Amino acid sequence: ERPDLAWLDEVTMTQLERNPYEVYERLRAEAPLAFVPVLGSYVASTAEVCREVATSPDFEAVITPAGGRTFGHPAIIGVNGDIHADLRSMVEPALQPAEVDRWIDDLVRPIARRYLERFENDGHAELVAQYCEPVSVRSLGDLLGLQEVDSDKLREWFAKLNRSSTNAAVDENGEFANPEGFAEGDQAKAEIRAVVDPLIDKWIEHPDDSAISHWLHDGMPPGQTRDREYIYPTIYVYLLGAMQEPGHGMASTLVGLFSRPEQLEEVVDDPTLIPRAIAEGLRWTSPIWSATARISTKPVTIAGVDLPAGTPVMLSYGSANHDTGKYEAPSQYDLHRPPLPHLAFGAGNHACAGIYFANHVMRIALEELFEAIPNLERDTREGVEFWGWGFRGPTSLHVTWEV
Ligand code: HEM
Ligand SMILES: COc1cccc(CO)c1O
Repeated sequence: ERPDLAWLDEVTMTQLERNPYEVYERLRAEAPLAFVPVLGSYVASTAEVCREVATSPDFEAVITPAGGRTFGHPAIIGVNGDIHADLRSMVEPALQPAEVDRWIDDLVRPIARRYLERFENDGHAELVAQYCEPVSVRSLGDLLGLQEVDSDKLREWFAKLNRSSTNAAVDENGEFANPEGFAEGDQAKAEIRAVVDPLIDKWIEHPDDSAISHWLHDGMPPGQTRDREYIYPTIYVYLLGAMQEPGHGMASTLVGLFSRPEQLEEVVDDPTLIPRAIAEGLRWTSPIWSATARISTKPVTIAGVDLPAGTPVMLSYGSANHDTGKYEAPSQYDLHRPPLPHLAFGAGNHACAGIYFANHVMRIALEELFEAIPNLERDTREGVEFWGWGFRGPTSLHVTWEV
C-alpha cells in the first residue's frame, strides 16, 4: 500500500532466511517502520525504532503469528500484566546474577571439557554440531532438570521449534503460505510432552533443585503447584531460544574472530577479552534476529507512520545492531569497536531474562575451547553459511589444527 516501497512485494521468505541484511539495509534508509508483505507485519529495522517500540508505554508484548501457532498461551514472550509478572517471577530465581555466580563454573566447565575431549586430538571438527550446540543444550538441560534427555534430542527439538516459529510467510490473502511447516513443531511438542510429563508428575510430589521443579512450586500455597498447562509454553520457549542461542552466539563470535585473524590471536593470548569478543559477536550476527514483537495498545505515531491501536510490530533487533547511525562498517566483525549499547538481548519489560547466565555459558565454553586448542584455525576449504531470519547463526563451522 505504501507506493515507494512496492519493491517489498517481491521480497521472499527464502531471501530473508538466506541473508536479510540487504533488504534491511534498504528498510533502515527508506522506512525504519515498514509493512513487509511476505511477513504480514510491520517491521522495525533501526535501533531507534526498535528501542522506542520495545520500551514504549503504548505497546505491549505480542507473540508473532507463527510463534503463537507454535507455542500457544501463555508463552512468556507473548503475555502481559499479571500473568507476565508471575511468569517472570517464576523464571528469574535461577537467573539472578548472585545465584548464577554460585554454580555456573561447576556447571559449564565440566560439560565443555566432556565435549572437547571427544575431538580435541582429531585435528578437525565441525564446531556447531560437536561443541557449541552440545555445550549450550547440556548446560541448560541440566539446569532445567532434563539430565536424561540426550543433547542430540535437545538439538533436534530446538531446530524443529525454530523452523515452526519462524514459518512466517503469508500469501496474497494474509494466510500462512506453508501451513505444513508447523507439523514438525507439533511433533516436537508431542515428543517433549512424552518426556517431560513424567518428570512433572515426579516433581509435583518430590520437588528437587531442578529449575522446572521450582517453576512448579515457587511462590505457591502449601501443597499446590502451577498447572502444567500454564507452564508448558514457557518450557517450549526455553527449549527453542534458551537452548539454541548461547550456541549460536559462541559460533558467530568464532566466525567473526576467524574473519579477523589478528583479533583471534589477541583473544587466545588474552582470554580476559572473551566477553568483549562475545558482545561484538552478538551485535555482528544477533542470534535472536527477528523473533519477537510488540502490539500497540492505542493509536501511535512511530517513524512518521500513524499506527492504529492493535497493530503488531516485529522487532528486527539483528538489523538494529547494524544501524549505521550507531556503528561504522557494522557488517565487519571488530573486537576493538567501542563497547556501545546493543539490542541483541532486546529492551524493556520483556528484555531477555537470561543475559547474565547466557554470557557466562558462552564465556566458559570459549575459554575452554581456546585452552584446549590454542592453534585453532578455520578450515578455509569449507564455506561458512549463515541461515535464519527469526533466529540466525552459522549452519556449520569447520575448523582444523596441527596435531
Ligand atoms: C546469547 C544468548 C541469548 C540471546 C542473544 C537472547 C536474546 C533474547 C531476546 C532478543 C529476547 C527478546 C527480548 C525482547 O523481546 O525485547 C529474549 C527473551 C528472553 N530470553 Fe534471552 N537470549 C539468550 C539466551 C537466553 C537464555 C540462556 C535464557 C534462559 C536461561 C533466556 C531467557 C529468556 C526469556 C525468559 C525471555 C523472555 C523475556 C520476556 O518476554 O519477559 N535467554 N532473549
Ligand atoms: C528464550 O527463548 C526465546 C526468546 C525469544 C523468543 C523465543 C521464541 O520466539 C524464544 O524461544
